[PDB]
This record gives sequence, structure tokens and C-alpha cells, in this order.
Amino acid sequence: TATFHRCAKDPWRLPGTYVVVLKEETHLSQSERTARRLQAQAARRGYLTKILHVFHGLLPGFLVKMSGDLLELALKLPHVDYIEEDSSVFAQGSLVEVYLLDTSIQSDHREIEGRVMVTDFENVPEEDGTRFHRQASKCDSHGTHLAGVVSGRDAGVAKGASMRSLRVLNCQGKGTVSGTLIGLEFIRKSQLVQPVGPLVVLLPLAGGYSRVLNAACQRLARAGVVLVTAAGNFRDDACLYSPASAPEVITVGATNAQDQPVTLGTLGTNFGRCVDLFAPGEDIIGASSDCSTCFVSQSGTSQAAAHVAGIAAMMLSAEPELTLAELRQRLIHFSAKDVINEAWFPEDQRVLTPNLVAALPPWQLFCRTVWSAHSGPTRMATAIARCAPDEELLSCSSFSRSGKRRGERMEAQGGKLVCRAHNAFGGEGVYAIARCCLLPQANCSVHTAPPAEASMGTRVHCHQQGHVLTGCSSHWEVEDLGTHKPPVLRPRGQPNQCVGHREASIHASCCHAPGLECKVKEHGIPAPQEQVTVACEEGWTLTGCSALPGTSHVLGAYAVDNTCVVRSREAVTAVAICCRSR
Amino acid sequence: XWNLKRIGLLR
Amino acid sequence: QVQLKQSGAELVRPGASVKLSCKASGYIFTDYYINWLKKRPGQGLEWIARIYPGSGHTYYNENFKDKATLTAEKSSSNVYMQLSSLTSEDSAVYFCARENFYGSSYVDWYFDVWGTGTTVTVSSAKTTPPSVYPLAPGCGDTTGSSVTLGCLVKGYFPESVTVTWNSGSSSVHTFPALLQSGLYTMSSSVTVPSSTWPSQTVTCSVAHPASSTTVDKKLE
Amino acid sequence: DIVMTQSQKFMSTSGGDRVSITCKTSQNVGTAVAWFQQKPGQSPKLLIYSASNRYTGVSDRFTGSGSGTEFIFTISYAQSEDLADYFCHQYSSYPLTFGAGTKLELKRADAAPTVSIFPPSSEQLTSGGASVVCFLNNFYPKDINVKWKIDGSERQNGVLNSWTDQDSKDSTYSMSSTLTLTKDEYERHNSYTCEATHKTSTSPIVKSFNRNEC
Ligand SMILES: [Ca+2]
Repeated sequence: TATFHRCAKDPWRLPGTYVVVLKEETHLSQSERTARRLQAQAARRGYLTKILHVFHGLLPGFLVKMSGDLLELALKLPHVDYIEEDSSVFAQGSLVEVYLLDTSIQSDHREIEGRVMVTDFENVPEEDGTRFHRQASKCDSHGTHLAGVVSGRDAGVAKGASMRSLRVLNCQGKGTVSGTLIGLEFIRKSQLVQPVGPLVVLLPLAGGYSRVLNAACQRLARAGVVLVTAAGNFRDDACLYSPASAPEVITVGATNAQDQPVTLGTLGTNFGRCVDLFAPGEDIIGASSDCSTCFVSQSGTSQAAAHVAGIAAMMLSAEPELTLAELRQRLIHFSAKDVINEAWFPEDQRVLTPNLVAALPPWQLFCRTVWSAHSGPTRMATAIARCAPDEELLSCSSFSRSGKRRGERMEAQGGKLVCRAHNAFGGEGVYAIARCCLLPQANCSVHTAPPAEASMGTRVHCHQQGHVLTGCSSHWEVEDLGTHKPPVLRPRGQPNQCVGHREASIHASCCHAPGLECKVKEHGIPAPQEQVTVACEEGWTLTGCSALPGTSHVLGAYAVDNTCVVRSREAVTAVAICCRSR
Repeated sequence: XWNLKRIGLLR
Repeated sequence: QVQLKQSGAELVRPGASVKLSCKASGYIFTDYYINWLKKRPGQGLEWIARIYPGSGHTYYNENFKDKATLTAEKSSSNVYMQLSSLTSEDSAVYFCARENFYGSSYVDWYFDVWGTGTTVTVSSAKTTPPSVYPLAPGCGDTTGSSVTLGCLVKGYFPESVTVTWNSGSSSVHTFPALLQSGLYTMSSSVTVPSSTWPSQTVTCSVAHPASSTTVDKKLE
Repeated sequence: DIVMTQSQKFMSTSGGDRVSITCKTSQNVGTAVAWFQQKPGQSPKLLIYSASNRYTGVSDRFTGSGSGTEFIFTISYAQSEDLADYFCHQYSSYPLTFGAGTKLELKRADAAPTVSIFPPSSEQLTSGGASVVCFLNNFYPKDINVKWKIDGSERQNGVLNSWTDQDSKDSTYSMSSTLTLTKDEYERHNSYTCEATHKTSTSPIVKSFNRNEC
């Protein structure tokens, strides 16, 4: 069960250096011993090996320069979880400290002087070209511009922000997964030996999907740190890149002044479910390393990330005890909705890409939609959409392009609820769409009601006093080999009850919360084209979204900010539950 | 400066 | 007259299967849900699955999805549950029960009628009938109005045994069975007035349905 | 899965008139809780539904109260006819989950046993076994000691004691002590005694038989 991982993109691979990741509860003594064991064993087989660095703090492991001939030997070592081959990364009031993992910085620029501390940490790969020389260049450009966008006196977002620079990218704007890893461990170690102040980390870089890079980011995110990353500048799915694909980091895509996704020559901003929101990223004025008072116009998803890192720094200077779930939820809440022209993205990626452009703010119920990865085409294939640890799964829906679905289930998986969608017989696959919320003093629970083919017992609701229905899931409970007959809808008596087929099990989210009040909204169209919509009003927050009828006329349904969207084929009704606190 | 107006920083 | 009649006790080899039946009468069969439940000795009931006989559609507890398989037969007017690849953890008493709704709510119902249960024993051992042994007193001076007699039912397997005096004619005690080297042993006590026995004849009738046997041991 | 945590034993109140058991759920089931009675070898009997409503024909001595996560079942003026197991069950969410059951115990005036010894039957001895049965009928309290003596010498191994469940007619206990031996081991002794020591007497009740007699 000790696995080897390498970058999917061959030209970004760096064979010869490997991150050996050990099992969770491994002390520094065991990491050193395991690295020494590998050195000795390699020496016995006649190979020189260099232990570049030993990881302690963020995750247990070590960095080793060795021939790939010795991999098979290293996989057999004791305590090894996995070995990942190194690969390259590329450049793309209270006191809040903002860490920046990027190039060098011109710290004496008027735009950022006195607000930027150069940490002395430096870990970069050597430049390509036998005769490459920086000459008059100080390799400050990218980092200086970004430090300016985050906190520059005149052109910055958070003009009251302390910054800390780590050099993780060389003159050519190239870094490695291993150098970033060391940079993150430096930050964790700083945080351990330094304050209980709010930390923001800006990762304006991207590489191919990396298991260890995402693991280290998750561990920093769970330690309280707020990670903001660039989505990537490859006009591709950001789930194929790291730290972009890490679910805990805030992944920012780029938009221009005409609310269009940014184009960078033949490529452009990355997209998909792993992007959290978009931010201004084309023709961005910021500090230039050319002179101490110069400005320059740069474009890309690092520019976009730096706006969000600035916004996060301002929100944190006001509310320093704010958690990462609260911060992410607040970011999504204050952004401009439906402004971006989705035409530029691939058609199958549009649904999955948020239509959100960051903005500053000008107790409360916050929700956000979380799409799963597509399931396999197997008939018993499932998609799983998970919320962040501090959030509540308030509803769960599913969507298939073919429309062949068994429905979905809100079930516990490791003590937390997840939204698990199920593919049907003959179906291509499905997505699970969770609705993750931050509800003040919630005691929420899901209750499963069985299929109701009898004349009574059909109404499913939160029968408990003080508990209110926030969302319904429906899962088709007829075996695939069974005689298929057209589904029958459960009659409608009360307004606040789950809508569903008599042949389906119903999962009902019931919340008991101090000022929580929750209502239902419907909207039907007889013969619609493409879709049906019903939206909550100002003040109300969408918590559930369901379609009516089933597979026959529907592809699925999903939340789009505070709009419930049902996708039809060529009496479709969108049922929404709107919810609010105090 | 459009970007700073877009995020609602400048009028 | 609304009632659920369940099939007799069962002994099956590990890895084999049983098909338990629950016969319904006194009401419209197709109109009510029938549930199946497992009762282990120490534990509380475990819900296995439900079935609407009108359509034959089932809904199982995820933990019994592979073991259990519900089915209904409208002609026969009975519901079946087939358990497969049985182990010793499946040795339990199985109950079928009817859900009766009184409202539109999914919580406006109750288990109004049940069956008496079916004991399932999963064991390599073979079905052995009991040996019925009369317990009559010998020599003595009588004291009091009554005399006590008995039946000793020994060496039988599985647990299913019924002892009845004459043919339902107090004061009777039935002692729980105990395992004695793989086989069950149990005794029954009856008390009659001195006036009757030994002038009258007292007979204990033992019935072990698992081996389809009935014995009438005459006390004298 | 909702977890039902039922009382281990009935807790008394008002000098034994009211006796009760509590049932606690891991999550809020509202009022979706029913209580059943179950006499051994009989089908469960629905008593209370929806936390407090009595099913038709259920005595007014049975009551249910509570909501959310704590529910109490109570019997007023409990009789011998009420000796059975009582379990709760939630029906707020599938899978339906149940409480373990709680057996009802009732106090009663003390009663001495009716001891009666029996020698092995000829039918058994021809099959090579010898079970000497002793019945200790209708006694209260349940606590009792049975001592077997073979030719005056106490016997330890080969004795099986089996209590009945407290009686539904008179709230008493009954018990059967069975000394089982091989036909050979039995043939070697002549006097088998059975001495019952109970709270109703300082001197134990003694019943015996001698194979030589008659
Ligand atoms: Ca309610």
C-alpha cells in the first residue's frame, strides 16, 4: 500500500529528487532514522544518496536526491505512506500578516516600503541555460507587482497589511514542489514559535496535480492559516493543478474589465469546480521593479489571487478571530453574481465554474454550492460532495447530462454528512451538488423517510417542534432488475414538505437553530426549453433545490447562488427552500 | 485603476 | 381476526439459506407494509426490511441488504424473507409485523399486529428428537391436598419444545431449557389434587416441531 | 443511526404504585416513539404510540410522556399480569431502532418453596442415564440455595439449576435442580437428598428418597 506518484505532465517532471511521505504519527526521530536507513541501504547497493531536507511540522517525511533505480527499495522502507517525484511550479484596526511565496521583491519601492519584510528564506531551482545570467535584472518583477496588488500605498487593496516574502521562484519564474513544501513548513514553524495573529498565505503559482502539495496545504488550512492560490493560466480544468485543486485553499480565477474570463495569448484563466471565485486579473496596475516609484500593468491568475489575498487581509484586520469557513463564505457572499460571460469556457465546464467576481464587504445564514467530481460510468458509480469541517450539509442534489440518475443521499461518512449522488443503469455518470452552510447555533440532523406506495404516510417533514426543513434528497429505491413502471409523485398537502416519488426514500435535513425561519418557493413552466428557475428574495438564503417531475423530463437541479435551477429536456417545476436567521 | 473600482474600493 | 401466522422453527448449516414465511389474514394483503425484524437473545430488535405486497417493492436496512431478500405472493397471501450465507450471528428469532398508517405523515403509523416469531438456529449439529421421561413420586405418607408430578424432556436439538399436561388441563410450571453437552434439556412440573392422581391418569404431551415429533408419556 | 438507550431496571415511586423506565435517543425524534410489551414466547404488544397515546384496549394504567430525546414509560398499580419485557422504539428515521428491553420485577410477601424430589425413570436408566430432579415451586424472594447429598455426602459437579421467570399469576419464582449422572455412577449409591435453604426458615426444607425403600 506504499504508492509512487509523479506529475501527469511529463515536461514538468524532475526525476532524481523525491519527497518520501511517512505515516501520520511519525516523530522526527523516525523520519531521520528512515532517511538514514535509505542512505545506508543505497550505499550497500553502491549508490550515493543526499538527504536534502527532513520534514517535521507540516508532514512527516524527507527530501532525497537519489537515482530512480532505488525507488523500489525506498517503497519497501518502514513507515512510508507514499513517494512523490519532484516537479516544477510556475509563476502565474488589527495587524494581519500576509506571506508571499514567489520571486524576490524590491522591498524599498515607495508602493510597499515599511510594509514588506524579506524573510531570508530562499529555495529555488537553478536556471535553464548553461550561459544564463540575470545581469542587471534583480529577479524582483513578479513578486513586487503582487506585493503591490496586495498592499501597495496607492494601487493596493489592503493598504494596512504587513507582508513577509519567501523566495520560491527563480529569475525564470520557476520553482519546485519540494521548495514550496519547505516554504510552507517554514510558515507553519514560524506560526508555532510566533503569534496568534491572522495569517494569509498567497501562492501565486501552479504545477501539475501534486498529492503532497495538496496534503501540506490541507494541514496548514486546518492549522488556521488562510491559503489563497492562483487557479492557473492554462485555459484548463484547475483540478489538474496544485495547489489549485486543494479543496481548503481559496482558488481564484481571472476576469477582465468587461467581465470576461482573461485570455493570455492562446491560453487564459483556468476554470471548473476547483475554482472558488474570480477576481480582476487583466491589465492590473502595480509596483514595477524598474524604479522605486514605477508602475506596470500585469495579467494572470496570480494578479487575481493577490486581490483576494488583499480582501481576506482587510476582512481579517476588522474581525481577526474569523475562521477560514467564515472567510470563504463571506468572500462568496459579497462577490458580484452572474456578471461573467460563461461562453468563453468549455460547455461542459460552465455549470461547474462559479459565476462570482470578488468584492469587498460594504447574525447571518451563509450557504455555498459544492459540486463533486463526476462519477464513473459504472452503474453502481457514485459522486461524493463534501463540506468544510465547520459547515452544515443543509441539502443535496444531483445532475447528469443524459439525465439517467437514481437520485441522491445525505449520509454520514466519517462522522460528517456528505452528499452522495448515484449513477443509474445505462447512465454515463453523475455529479453530487451539496449546499454547505454556516448557521449560527445549529443542531441539524437528517431523517430518512421510506418509500410510500400506501395511500397514507406520504408526507415527509420536520415533525419535531422547533426543527425546520432546510433540504430534501430523493433516492430511487427500485432494483435495476425489477419491473420498471413510471414513477408516481407523493401528493401535496402542506407547503413545507419534501416533494418526491412514492417509490423513493426521502432524506430530510431538519435544523434547530435560534432565529431560523425557512420557506418554500415553486415555479413551473409547461414545456420549457433548457431550464426552469425560482430565486429567493433579498435577505433570504437558498438552502435546498429540487426538480419535479423525475428523469422523464429532467436532467437534474442545482443551486446557483440564491437561484434554484432545474435543467429540463426538449410541467417542469423548480422547488426551492429559502432560509434566514434572526 | 478599474480593478480597485470593481472590488468596490474606489468610486 | 387480523393476524400474521409465521412458519415453524429452523435448523440450517453455516453457509446455507432459509426462507421464512409470514402468512397474513383478516385484512387486505396488498394494502399494508410488512416488516421483518431480528431479535437476538441479549440485544434489542433490529429492523431488517419492509415490503409493500401490492407492488412487491422492498426497502432494506443497509446492514441486511446482502443477507436478506423480501418477496410477496398475493395468491398465497404471504410475505417471505430469504436469508443467505448464514453464520452463527444470524441465529436469532425473526418477527414479521404490519405497519398501520392513520395519517398523511410519514410518522402517522404503528406496528399494530405481529407474528409470534420463528427461531432460526445456524449450526453444524443435526436435528435430534427428545426423550420424554416421566417424573412420578414413589412411597410415602401424603401431606397436603395436592401431589406434584413431572416430565423430563432430554437430549433434543434445536431449542423448539412444547409440553402440555393432559391437553391444556394448572397448576403447571415449565422450566427454561439448558444446554447439556450440545443438546437441550428441559422439565415440566404439574400439581394435581391427591383425590385425582394416582386414581386418575395424568399424561404429559411433548411436541418438538423442528423434528416433527409428538410424544404422550403416561404417568404411572 | 439513532441510538436507543433504555433503563436497566424499573425505578419505583409513590410506594410502588408508579414504576417507570426512561428511553433516550441520540438525536431529536420529536414524538415518534412507541412502547411495546412482550411476554416470553408471545408477539410484541403495542401499548403507547406517538410518545403518549394509548393503542385501543390498552389499560389506562399504562402511560407515556416526553418529547425530543427523553421519553418515560410508566405503569400505575402494576400487577403480576404485567410481568413482561418492555421496549421503546423510534420511528423518526429509518433504519428503525429499538431499546434493549427492561424486565419488570415486582415485590411480594415472602413465600417458602414446595420442594419435591424424583428418582430416575426406568425408561431413562435403560438408555444409560440417571437424572434426579428436584422442583422448588412458588417461592419468593428469588434468592435460594439448593444442596444435593448422595449417601449423606454433598455433591458439587453435574448439577443444572433453571429458574422460571417471575410468575404472571402470583409474582413468585419456581426452580428445577437436576443432578445428572451416568447409570453406573447412580447404581453405586442408594440415598439421594435435596436440601433447599430459603429466607422463610432457618432450617432448610429437605426431601429425599432411598432406592431400597419399596
Ligand atoms: Ca417542526
